[PDB]
Amino acid sequence: SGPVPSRARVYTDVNTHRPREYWDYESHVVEWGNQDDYQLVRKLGRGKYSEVFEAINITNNEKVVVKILKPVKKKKIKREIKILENLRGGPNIITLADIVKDPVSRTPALVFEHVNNTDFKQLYQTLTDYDIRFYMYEILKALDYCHSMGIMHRDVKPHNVMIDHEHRKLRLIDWGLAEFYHPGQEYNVRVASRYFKGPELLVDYQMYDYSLDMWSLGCMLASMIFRKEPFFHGHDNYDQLVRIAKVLGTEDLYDYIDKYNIELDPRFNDILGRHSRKRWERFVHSENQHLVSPEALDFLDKLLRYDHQSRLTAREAMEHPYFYTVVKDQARM
Ligand SMILES: CC(C)n1c2c(c3c1-c1c(Br)c(Br)c(Br)c(Br)c1C3=O)C(=O)CCC2
Repeated sequence: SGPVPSRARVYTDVNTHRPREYWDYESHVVEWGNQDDYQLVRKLGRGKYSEVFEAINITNNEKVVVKILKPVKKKKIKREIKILENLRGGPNIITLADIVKDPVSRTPALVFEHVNNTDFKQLYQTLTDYDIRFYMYEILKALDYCHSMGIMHRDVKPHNVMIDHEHRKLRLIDWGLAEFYHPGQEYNVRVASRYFKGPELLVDYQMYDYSLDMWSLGCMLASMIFRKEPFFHGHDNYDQLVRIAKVLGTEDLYDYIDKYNIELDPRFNDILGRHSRKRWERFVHSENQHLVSPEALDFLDKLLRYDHQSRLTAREAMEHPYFYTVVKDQARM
């Protein structure tokens, strides 16, 4: 009788307990700023849905960053703006300063407070063991905060983390795919980038939750501690799950599919075949030796679980021994 329903283990009713205006972004009326307050200085980069510029607010002569959006539905613009406004001030969350429209073309643009143009993906393959732990913990702070505010990021990956390494500061960016979690709601499976998609997306299970982000985080952790970019290198959507199964084994995949009564495609079953689980230790080499510890492998094993309900929450992750010294060093700084 169709897929079994699912609920988030933590922060389940966070949005129910808030006023409707908190999460009803379609009803929200956007109050647009003045684009004439901002002059673009130079280009910083670009994405599938935006172009990113360094800019100056000439009313206060403050440096800012402007993300000019490509054409998308008004609903999605309103969603991203509401989410960013709701998370403003959160630990390690980018800070929206303004929203403007071009006077002529009416093209919308988001204005953020400035941070260092250093992408985590440019640094995370050369980190010390302790730096991997430290920056993982800072990402977790962002994820626990946004989940506690009822929001799933849904595009966690190295490219969406910015690092100011001199100040050991970190920001989670690119909230264009983020959504509010509501229990019982079915969500689009066309989220996250292929190498970071959780099994729930790859089997088209729509009643997912914050734990999607925890899978993506595990994929980042594995890539860093084994120096394999990406760790699960699928060449199409079905191959992404084949590659996962060649590591986690097919037994726990079929148990997951049965648990939620997921109806897989007949010959997707044949494609998956049968694969034994590999021990995590099998991906360690002489080069990454100093980055792999018992606690790292236990932590990774507890993030990369097929059953989304079995993965560590962000707070459970932050209390894992892998961060023990990290936590003690955060109390003295
Ligand atoms: C990697 C860089 C070019 N970049 C990208 C994005 C964003 C940035 C970026 C930078 Br740099 C800075 Br500084 C700030 Br502040 C902010 Br906000 C952003 C931001 O949102 C995307 O959203 C997707 C495409 C790549």
